[PDB]
Amino acid sequence: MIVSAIAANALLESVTKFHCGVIYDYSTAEYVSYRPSDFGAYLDALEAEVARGGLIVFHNGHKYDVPALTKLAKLQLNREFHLPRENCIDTLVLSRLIHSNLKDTDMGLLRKLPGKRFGSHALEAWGYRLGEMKGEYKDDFKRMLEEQGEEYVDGMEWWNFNEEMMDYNVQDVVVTKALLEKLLSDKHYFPPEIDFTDVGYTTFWSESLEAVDIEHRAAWLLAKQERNGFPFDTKAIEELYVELAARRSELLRKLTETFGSWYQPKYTPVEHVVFNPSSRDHIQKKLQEAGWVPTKYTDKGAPVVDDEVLEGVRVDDPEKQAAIDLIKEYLMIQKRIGQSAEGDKAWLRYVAEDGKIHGSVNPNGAVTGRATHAFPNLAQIPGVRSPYGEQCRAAFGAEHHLDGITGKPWVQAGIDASGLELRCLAHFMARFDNGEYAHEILNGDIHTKNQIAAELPTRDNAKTFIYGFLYGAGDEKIGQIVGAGKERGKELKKKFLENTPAIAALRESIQQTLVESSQWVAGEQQVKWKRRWIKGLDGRKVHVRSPHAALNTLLQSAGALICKLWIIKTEEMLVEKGLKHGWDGDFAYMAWVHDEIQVGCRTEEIAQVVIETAQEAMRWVGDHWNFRCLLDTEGKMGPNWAICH
Amino acid sequence: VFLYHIPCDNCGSSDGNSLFSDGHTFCYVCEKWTAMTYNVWNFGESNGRYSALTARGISKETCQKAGYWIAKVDGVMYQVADYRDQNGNIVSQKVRDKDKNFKTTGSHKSDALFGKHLWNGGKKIVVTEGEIDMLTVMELQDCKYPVVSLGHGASAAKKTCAANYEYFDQFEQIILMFDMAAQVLPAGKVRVAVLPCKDANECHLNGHDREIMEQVWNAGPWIPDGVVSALSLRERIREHLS
Amino acid sequence: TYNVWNFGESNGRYSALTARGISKETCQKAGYWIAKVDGVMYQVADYRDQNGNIVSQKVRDKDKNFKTTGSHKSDALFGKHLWNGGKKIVVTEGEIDMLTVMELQDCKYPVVSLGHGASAAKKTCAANYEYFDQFEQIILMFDMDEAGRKAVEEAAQVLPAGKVRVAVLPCKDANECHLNGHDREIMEQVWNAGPWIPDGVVSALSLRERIREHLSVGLLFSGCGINDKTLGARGGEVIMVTSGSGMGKSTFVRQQALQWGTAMGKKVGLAMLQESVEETAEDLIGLHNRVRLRQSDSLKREIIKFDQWFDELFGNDTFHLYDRLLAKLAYMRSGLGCDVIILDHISIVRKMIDNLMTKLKGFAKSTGVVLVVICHLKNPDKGKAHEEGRPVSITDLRGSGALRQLSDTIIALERNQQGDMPNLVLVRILKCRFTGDTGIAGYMEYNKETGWLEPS
RNA sequence: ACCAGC
DNA sequence: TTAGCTGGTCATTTTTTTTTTTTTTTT
Ligand SMILES: Cc1cn([C@H]2C[C@H](O)[C@@H](COP(=O)(O)OP(=O)(O)OP(=O)(O)O)O2)c(=O)[nH]c1=O
Ligand SMILES: Cc1cn([C@H]2C[C@H](O)[C@@H](COP(=O)(O)OP(=O)(O)OP(=O)(O)O)O2)c(=O)[nH]c1=O
Ligand SMILES: [Mg+2]
Ligand SMILES: [Mg+2]
Ligand SMILES: [Mg+2]
Ligand SMILES: [Zn+2]
Repeated sequence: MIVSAIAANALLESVTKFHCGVIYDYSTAEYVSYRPSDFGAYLDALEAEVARGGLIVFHNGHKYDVPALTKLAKLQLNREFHLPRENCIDTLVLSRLIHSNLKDTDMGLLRKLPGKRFGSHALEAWGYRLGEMKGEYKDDFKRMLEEQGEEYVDGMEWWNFNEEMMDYNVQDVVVTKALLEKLLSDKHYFPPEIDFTDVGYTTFWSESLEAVDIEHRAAWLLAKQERNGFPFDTKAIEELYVELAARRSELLRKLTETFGSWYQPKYTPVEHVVFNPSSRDHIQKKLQEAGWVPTKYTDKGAPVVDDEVLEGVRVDDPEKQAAIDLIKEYLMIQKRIGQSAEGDKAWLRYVAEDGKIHGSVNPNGAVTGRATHAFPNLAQIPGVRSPYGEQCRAAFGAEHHLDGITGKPWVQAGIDASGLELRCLAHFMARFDNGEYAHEILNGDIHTKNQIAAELPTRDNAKTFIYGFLYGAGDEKIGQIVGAGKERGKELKKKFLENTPAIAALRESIQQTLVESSQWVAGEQQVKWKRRWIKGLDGRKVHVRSPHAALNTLLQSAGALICKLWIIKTEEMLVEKGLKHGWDGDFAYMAWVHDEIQVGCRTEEIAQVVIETAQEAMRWVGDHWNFRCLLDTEGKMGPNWAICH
Repeated sequence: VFLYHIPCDNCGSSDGNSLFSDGHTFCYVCEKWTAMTYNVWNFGESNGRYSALTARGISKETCQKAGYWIAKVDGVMYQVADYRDQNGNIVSQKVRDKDKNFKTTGSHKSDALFGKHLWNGGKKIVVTEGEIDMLTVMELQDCKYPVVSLGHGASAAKKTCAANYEYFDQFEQIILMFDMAAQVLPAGKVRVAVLPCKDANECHLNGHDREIMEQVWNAGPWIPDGVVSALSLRERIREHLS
Repeated sequence: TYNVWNFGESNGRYSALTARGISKETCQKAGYWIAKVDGVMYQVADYRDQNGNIVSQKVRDKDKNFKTTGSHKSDALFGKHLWNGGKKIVVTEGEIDMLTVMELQDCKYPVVSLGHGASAAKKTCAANYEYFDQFEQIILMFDMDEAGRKAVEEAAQVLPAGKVRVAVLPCKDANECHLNGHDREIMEQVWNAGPWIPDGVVSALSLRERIREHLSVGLLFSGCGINDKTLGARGGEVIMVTSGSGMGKSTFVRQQALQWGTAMGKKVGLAMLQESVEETAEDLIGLHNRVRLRQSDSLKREIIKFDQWFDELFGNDTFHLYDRLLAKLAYMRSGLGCDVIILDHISIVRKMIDNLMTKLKGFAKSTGVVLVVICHLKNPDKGKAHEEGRPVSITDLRGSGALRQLSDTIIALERNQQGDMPNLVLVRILKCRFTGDTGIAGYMEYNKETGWLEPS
């Protein structure tokens, strides 16, 4: 087992040059350094450690470091260099599962950290937390150039090689080794009956938990689909921007003549301030002086203003009754513009040269094992029920990738699971009601018949209501779904509690398992805990934030892991079936939002093979962990991500 | 840039106040933000107020971000526009009123541009001839895209645009709004838009502002006058020998 | 500017250069240091005479400005006082290059540098001839630019002969090759270099394979001879056509423009300034169909079948006519993809002609387009004129004399106008850079009925 | 405080 | 006594022509 550290010139998007690299070994204890001219020797050392059957320890190695080596070894000296995924291990993917909760334990330490490093899994932040940090390269280089007198141009100091870079690379691999010893000094994930610094890739993976293996496979696959990208159409979103940027410049002209300006106190100094519809103070004032009473006081002196009170508002003047609808449309158009094209993290500021969007996906960002999406967020674009939704999802298509050998577009397949957490509930409470609840879910659709039984208008409203009732609501927040009062908010709770009297028994079981005493304060809550964590489906200590969200962190943390294994198995069957992953093959993953997957493939027969084998992968997931239910999915085929929603 | 949330101290919230890399905090509940003449006119001396223009249409934040402020000195109304440099310091001023009493104070250079102290990287740029059309484009684009304007008029374009060559070299596409023609800029980069009105404000005040924005993102490349190809000349050869 | 900056009155400190690649020992040996005056740190280099007295400062700031502390002499080299002899020196272009050479040679070789650069190298290398007598070999280390090649070419007259070699570099200069790790290729360029060989001195040893290459085309010309001698036209060449007034320059270049758009199929961009656009197209239509058009009244109205003769030759997008001019020609090269650019008259476009010819030469060097430029001749002071059969010399170029120093080939035409027959021209090649040979190419006749210069 | 997702 | 998990938002210096006289090969 060796511990390697790299340093190159730029990010993985545009990297062309190698600068330095340090290797430490666990059998000779040698800081074997390398130079810019020793890159062949560096690759030979890594290939020797692979060929003898060992493990290479990087940090952030799956996302950046290993494909940087595969790119540099090709485009600098013309040689193929691939590391097998069962040899490379990471110490960031291990940190995101072992220390999954830094924001709730990092206070009391901020005396150590500067303040910008609060809750960071970066390698320098663990240098500050382990009390082993000797300077920083960027600060010392900036201080050096200000001491010489030449300017500091762009914050790009990895242009030229020097000797301080090697020293801070040595300190970097020191911090990586001192992190690895603590991360392997854990006992719940690594049993203390064997030393993990001399075992092979058949002992290290399969003589420990399954959560240490599934997380590395997920990080590998999600880094690969991050490197693939998402095909994007630019002209069809510039047409949308030029369409609805000539609408908010009419909804203000038509509206400031209705709602006039006023003098507001800044001898009494006044200023001529005009009506700004994006503010929620000007609309509150102009509705206060036009004859409207809120009768809803969230704030202690101000009302609440949102889309559910701008519908139930009536005034005397019949012009303002039409003006309020234009105010709501103006707020919608403003949010649409700021998301699509004018924001700091807009869509048109993260399009590469080849017409694709690369978004970072953190596989373990939530406390319940749910992935987060950032820079930009491709799990937050407007759906097909919101206005201007289909015109925003039609640009995010897979038919915008014309093929590089025949000049033809591709086909997209999208696969969604059905009734995921609601069927995990029937898994978990099947030991109470003897499994006569997990038979009605398999007998026809669940949400449609729930809508029939509860006389909700839409299936989406029934689906919102059932999880709102299930994850511990109050008396009003499920009466608000239909708009009625707390009388209906009580009778719906009684109706869906007296049907299956096992949810309260399961909740009492969770309360008797986790909490033992909870003292009551008139403004707070003081609880003596017994077990703050919950064993998940693969032994991972899932952290619990509040004792009334215990059913939540028991259901969604067990629902995310079956999707996380399903996305791995549905390519482990496709590669073994005789296909090729990537753009130069037959299929490519594009995006993984919390439930469904979006894959793009070359022909319709390959689409049919993928949409067949997704079912077999999901059934193998359902058989591997011995669920008491029967898991099932549903797939669609199309050109873009508006039919394949 | 956004980092995380801190608990606020005025409104008492927990996830309302946000911390940033610049050092300032901002709450979203209580909305509290924490931490010639040769005479440059002070903003507080001549009673500088950030007012708006009603008959043409310019919001207050555009005048706050562009440096176009109204003075109430000596009982009259002045519209002072400031010119800045790449370091972010006040260089010169221009005073415009109803009688067009131009008072150019300070060291007015031969390459002065309005709106260059905030915008250095990008792909497109819109170059206009005045100050009202430039603020109109900043109103239509919400003050977030690189738009500059000539501070010397559309008659001396061969001096201001020619002296600024390395500044316009940093961009990929330059789109002009002069007259509805310059060759000192490099080729394959100059685009000229065609408006059905006099300028941008005539399209803004008559409902043609959509045809402003359609000529910003879908402009055409100027093909310099008279370089007519031999194919579109049949009528001028038929009438010549007849 | 004021006085020689002492290190006590300016807080002098000797440090290294991290971002450039120079340690503190090299700047300590040379005398390069940094002062703290007026807040901004100012870097400064020291100049010393032959004795060793402090005579000049060079002050540079973080924004690349120049500040000479006083009277800057011409015999002051950066690195001159430390060495007073040797067998091999290395002449660089700047001051950081000399520090780079001292760093990569462990302070062994006598290495000097220039104090002016590639702009005033002649002034600092002509007056320093008495210093270069005590040396045995000189290795020139200039930039890989156009100005560096101009400096190493124009420095061939003020240096001693038989001792100075020139080295090449793949970087801009030695500093980027020091930063990119090319420390094994600069020593082979210091130890081994190439001799001068200025433009005319070909040794007999260097003909081992050139005679075999001699014992082994481009755009051809129409009408007899010419392409047999100058081997046709190439990319980047500037062809000149000089003749007397009325000798047939426009007809010859129009025939060359017709046969490069109907046979070679290349895009040809015309520019006629002597006439309008409604006449040259009619002349091309009359020239293609073997029947003279603009000199017959009945046939101009008899054919008006005009559209057939129009789209037979203008059916494609081949030709591009024209009715400050360098932007037009740059659009004709880039925005249209033309291969041939013809300029009909240059005198209507001393200092103006030279600047215009340098600008056209830079345009033809950057783009790589076939360029034909037509000018006129002088007025002879004794003898016959150029219209009765006097051979055109290379001296008679109308305007500032430098029309031949920036061209590549010159073709002249002579015919006896007031004589026995005016329809037998003589073509004379005056200068060819590639082939070299000059003289009479061939003989053509005009054939008054048709208009084609057929050979005879 | 608001909006969007799952 | 509390539907939940995330993101994203705002701001003080040498070129052609004319015309008089002294001397030199060549056709
Ligand atoms: C809508 C919703 C879902 N969830 C959880 C449970 C859902 O199963 C999962 C994804 O939601 P959905 O995919 O929208 O719902 P579903 O999969 O049960 O139904 P179907 O696919 O047949 O249309 O996330 C919430 O926690 N809160 C919510 O508001
Ligand atoms: C060469 C040649 C031309 N001509 C004709 C062709 C033209 O119609 C006319 C004159 O030739 P042109 O080519 O027209 O003369 P030009 O315009 O190039 O001259 P410049 O620009 O210097 O003023 O003479 C003959 O008759 N016999 C010949 O041998
Ligand atoms: Mg690293
Ligand atoms: Mg689903
Ligand atoms: Mg002519
Ligand atoms: Zn607050």
